[PDB]
Amino acid sequence: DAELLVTTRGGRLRGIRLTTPGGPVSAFLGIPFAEPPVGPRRFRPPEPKQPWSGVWDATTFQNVCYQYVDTLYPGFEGTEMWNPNRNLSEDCLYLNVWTPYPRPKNPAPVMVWIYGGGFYSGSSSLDVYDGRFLVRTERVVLVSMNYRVGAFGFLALPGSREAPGNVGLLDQRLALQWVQENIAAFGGDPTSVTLFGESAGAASVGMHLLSPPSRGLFHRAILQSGAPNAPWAYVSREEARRRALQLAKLVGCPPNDTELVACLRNRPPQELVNHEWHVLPQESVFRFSFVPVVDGDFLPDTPEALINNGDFKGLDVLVGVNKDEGSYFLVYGAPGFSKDNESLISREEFLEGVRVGVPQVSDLAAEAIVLHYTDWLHPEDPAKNRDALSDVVGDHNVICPVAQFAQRYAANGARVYAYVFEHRSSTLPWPEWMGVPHGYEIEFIFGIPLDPSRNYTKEEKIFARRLMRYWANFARTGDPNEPRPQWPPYTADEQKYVSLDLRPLEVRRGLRAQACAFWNRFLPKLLSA
Amino acid sequence: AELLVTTRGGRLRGIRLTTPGGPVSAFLGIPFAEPPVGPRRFRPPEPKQPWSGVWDATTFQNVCYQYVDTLYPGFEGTEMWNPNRNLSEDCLYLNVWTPYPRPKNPAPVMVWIYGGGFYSGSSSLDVYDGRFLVRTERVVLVSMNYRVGAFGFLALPGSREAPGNVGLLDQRLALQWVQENIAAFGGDPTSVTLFGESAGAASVGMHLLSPPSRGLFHRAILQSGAPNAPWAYVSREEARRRALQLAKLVGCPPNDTELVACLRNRPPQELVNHEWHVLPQESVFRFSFVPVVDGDFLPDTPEALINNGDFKGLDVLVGVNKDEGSYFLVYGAPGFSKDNESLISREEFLEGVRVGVPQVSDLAAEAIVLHYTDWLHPEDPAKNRDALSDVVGDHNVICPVAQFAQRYAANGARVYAYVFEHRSSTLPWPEWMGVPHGYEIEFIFGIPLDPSRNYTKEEKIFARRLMRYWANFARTGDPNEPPQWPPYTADEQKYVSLDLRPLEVRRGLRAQACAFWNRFLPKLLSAT
Repeated sequence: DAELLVTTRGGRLRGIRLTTPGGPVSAFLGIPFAEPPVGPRRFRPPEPKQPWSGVWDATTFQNVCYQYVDTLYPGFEGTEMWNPNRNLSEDCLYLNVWTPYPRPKNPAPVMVWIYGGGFYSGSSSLDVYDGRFLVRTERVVLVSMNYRVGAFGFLALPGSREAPGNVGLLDQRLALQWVQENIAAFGGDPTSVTLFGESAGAASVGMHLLSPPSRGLFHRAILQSGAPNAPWAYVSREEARRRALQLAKLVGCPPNDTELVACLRNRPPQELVNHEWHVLPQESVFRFSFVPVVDGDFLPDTPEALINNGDFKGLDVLVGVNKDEGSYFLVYGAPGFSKDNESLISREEFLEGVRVGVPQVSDLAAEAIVLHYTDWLHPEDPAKNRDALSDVVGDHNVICPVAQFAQRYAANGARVYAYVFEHRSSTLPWPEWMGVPHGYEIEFIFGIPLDPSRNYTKEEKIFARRLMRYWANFARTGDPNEPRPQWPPYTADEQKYVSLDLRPLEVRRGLRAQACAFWNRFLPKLLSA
Repeated sequence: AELLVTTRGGRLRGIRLTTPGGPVSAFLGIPFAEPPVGPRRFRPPEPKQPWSGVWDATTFQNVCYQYVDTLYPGFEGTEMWNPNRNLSEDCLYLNVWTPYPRPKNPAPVMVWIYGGGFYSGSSSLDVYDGRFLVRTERVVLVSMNYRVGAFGFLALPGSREAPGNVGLLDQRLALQWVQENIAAFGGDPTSVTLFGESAGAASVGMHLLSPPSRGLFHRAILQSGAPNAPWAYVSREEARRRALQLAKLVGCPPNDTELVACLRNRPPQELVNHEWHVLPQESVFRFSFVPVVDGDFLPDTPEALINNGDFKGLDVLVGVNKDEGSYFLVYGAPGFSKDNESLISREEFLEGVRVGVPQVSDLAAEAIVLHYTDWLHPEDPAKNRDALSDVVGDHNVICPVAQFAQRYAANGARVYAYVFEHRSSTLPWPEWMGVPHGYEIEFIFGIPLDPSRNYTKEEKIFARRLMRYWANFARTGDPNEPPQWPPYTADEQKYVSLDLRPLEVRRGLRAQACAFWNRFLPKLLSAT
């Protein structure tokens, strides 16, 4: 029990010793940081956890936020590894701290992880977010939190104090405040807190960078396969009101804001979850019903606006994407697409999938996309058509928003390091044609290959330690390099970025510059006319 | 004799010309039409009535009244295209070159239609000298003057006083004269290969698309032009707008009968002096009086016609030069000039797009800028310079020829395609301009064989291959004889480069670029 009993503001905690081949770590799981956002507190901001008295057992993970369970491929590891692995509940606002045993002599750098899941899903408890290996290897203190999702975390009737929007992000913020007030007791350094996250976790990290009351709560950021300025990452006041009303309709509520929210509040959570997807405007991929909302408080303006107008001198940021960001999403409703075969689509299906992958744009905009993503010597090649829709969805949802994010952060004074991740896990359950899909760098960052119970290769263990080292070097100093092949900063002029895989770092220039010119310069002029 | 030949119009006398390969008999200045003068200005041409006696044909005749280029006075690069004989409306003469002695058997015939944007040109230019091609390949060559400018293409559609397209009818009539007479010069009326460059190529295409030109030739060769090019033709409404503007510029009052009457009484120089100023904007690669879509010579727009398959499926050989656009840019694009590297600024690139692609929406300019920027390096002057040269040359020459070649191949025609990449040793234009529009002609015409000129040993060898390619196409429809030049097909799109090195096969003529101009851009324009 040495170093397993720790006192925090809320009270005494009991942790548990976790083991790794490189030695032990002290974990404190299921630490409450808010009063449960239950009953009358549904859709409300979170309130700090009142002091429990005595000793709170922190040896197990806690309930996961009520959320949709993916059923596309029941039993498949490639999807189920993202599904909840604990009982579902609204009583879900708990966080986790892993620290080395013994705790370092000197206050150690803190990494704070924010999971993705399109703001509709996720949990800090997934096998793939296990913090033991980063902590043991790099002697970092690591935190993660559950945050509400779906309607529970992002349904908004903007203007109301009863459903103001963005409460899932406020969940994250309150966790960050808990860290400032408490990680020292775990050996963590509150003056060196690096947020990192993936997809929606990465968009969440973007928003903390831009939300004024979050900015004194961390120092450096990392955004993996996501940006706050992506077309799926946020929604206007009006569109969030329309979707809220539509869920209220779908769960049986009659057709002011007070009585509407009261009705939402008396329905059971399963019922909210049952209807979530049908509030969207068209069948589509890469869109999610309840996402942050531009409320004029947490986000004083659109992310595009706030990034353009922001000063970022002496902020260090690290961002990137995987080689094949679009592929995963295509099996969720693009015709001709499956995990179970090479998904060699026809041309008609390609033409169709453009309207799913990029929903709610003019037929003229579709015409423009089709033009850009067609090899005009070989427009009928099924393979080329499959890969091109992948690029369309990849570029539009992940790569181009990250490229703009990066150009703008450098321009407005940030040191930026940027990567593309190009190693396909030896153990990957998805077929060859999906390439290095979205989400599949995370297990290398978290050092899962070091798990003896799993079956990665010698080289994959070496590669994970490189990545953990880059990420932890960034966290310590804002620079992922040490004396002894350099990762150079991304500037707006040269646009350097690096490929990460088994081979050494290779420096390249320009994250799909031609294609992102299309999404970022031209297409907004077309729609706007 | 050898030089006294009888034709339907009467007897001619020609002149023996000498080459290093031996002699040729050339008959220059043969009238094929009544002078299109006075009440005949703007009118269809009428066949030349039999003259009596012997018409001396040893001498090139007058050139159609036309604008004289004054951009760079005395520069061989511009002056070689300028008129080299006295100007006149009495300019409807054609020229025949045949071997000395004549061929034992009926020879293939090649008929040349000069370019010049339909505003300029003449058969008498040094560079269209037929003597080397005739000698070297035992081919009979014809070229005609045809009316340019307002004289050949001003139209008040509907009227019989100025119906449109008379420059083209001049060409048709010449082709008819070839049917009726090249036998007398040793040529074979059943093997007439039509070829031309720029506007001349567009012209050739218009004849392939025009029912009334139907049994007048058997194969065709379009160099650096296509009838479906956006400079090549104009609508009735636009032609009418422009003929009215010309009338106003020459002082006529603002009933087609009276307007043309007034246009007829002004002198030709007065028409030429106001010619550029009828164009809707300041631009490059636009010409004022061009073919009009009349429902007669052109039943419809050339686009509609090829897209519909309305054409003679003749064998064709078509191609372009490596830097089609560069020449035109010095004619009004800011920052351009033959006297430096023309390292334009980016603001100069953006204005340049409006000049090079005139009269399109703001949004369409945006789409062009998008496609023709390297976005890694949008500030490099060299790249911006070369990129505007691609914009201009793709829109006006290359993509129209590609669409022309796709549509011809899809409807069963044998199509050969080339990109010509040899920059002449003697080229007066700066490097930067690369291998510009027009600078393949000297090679096709075998000019390097002229001992008084300064071409390389390799250049003469090159020239012989090209005349060989062209002339094998003339005889057979196929330029090869026992490395292949393969047919261009709509699936594979194979074409060859032509320079010093042997043929290298390649695929798709700027396919990505031309998809922008041929598929995307029209859908955008018609949503505004």
